Amino acid sequence: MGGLLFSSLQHCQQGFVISNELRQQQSELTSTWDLMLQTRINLSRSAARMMMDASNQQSSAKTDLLQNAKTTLAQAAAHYANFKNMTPLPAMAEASANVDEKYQRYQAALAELIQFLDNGNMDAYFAQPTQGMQNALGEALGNYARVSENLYRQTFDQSA
Ligand SMILES: c1cnc2c(c1)ccc1cccnc12
Repeated sequence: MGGLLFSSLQHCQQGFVISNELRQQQSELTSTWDLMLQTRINLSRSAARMMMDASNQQSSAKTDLLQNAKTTLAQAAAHYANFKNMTPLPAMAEASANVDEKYQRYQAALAELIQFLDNGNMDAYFAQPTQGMQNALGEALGNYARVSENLYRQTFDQSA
């Protein structure tokens, strides 16, 4: 914004300390959603290959699309672990708990789907209610985003 933003160095610096945590927290969450979606996509392209069958050598249990799924899923929980390590801010603590809930469920879901397809079991792949659990975490993360956005807005002058 521009002009008259902060009452003093104490007020500017206070707003920096909150915004710099917020930022780091949000970086971790953003990278965790992003690698869970790449994992879902990489399960999808595996399964579609599976379903074209006749196939070509090894495709299902082993070979490398599923290995890719295993890698991006194992990078998303690492970012979540960095998130979980961080100081819960008072203003963010409900949002953050609601996030862990749906995160836990969508991680587990994703991990399971990897084992279904590694077992070649396409009916279980499709039987799992994956999208409801993906969306729930989407809504929890958009709920965190909003609450971070309000906390962030209170750090500088309310008048533009
Ligand atoms: C570098 C990065 N962000 C900031 C500052 C400096 C200083 C103040 C501040 C206040 C609110 C939010 N972010 C910042």
